[PDB]
Amino acid sequence: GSAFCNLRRCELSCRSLGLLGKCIGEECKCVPY
Repeated sequence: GSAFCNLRRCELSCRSLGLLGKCIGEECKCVPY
């Protein structure tokens, strides 16, 4: 698996929010760091 999504790019979908972003596999979460 682990195709198309970079966790580094999910981070920056989610950090704009005061969170972390965590896209392990291909499924992005944002998380209260």
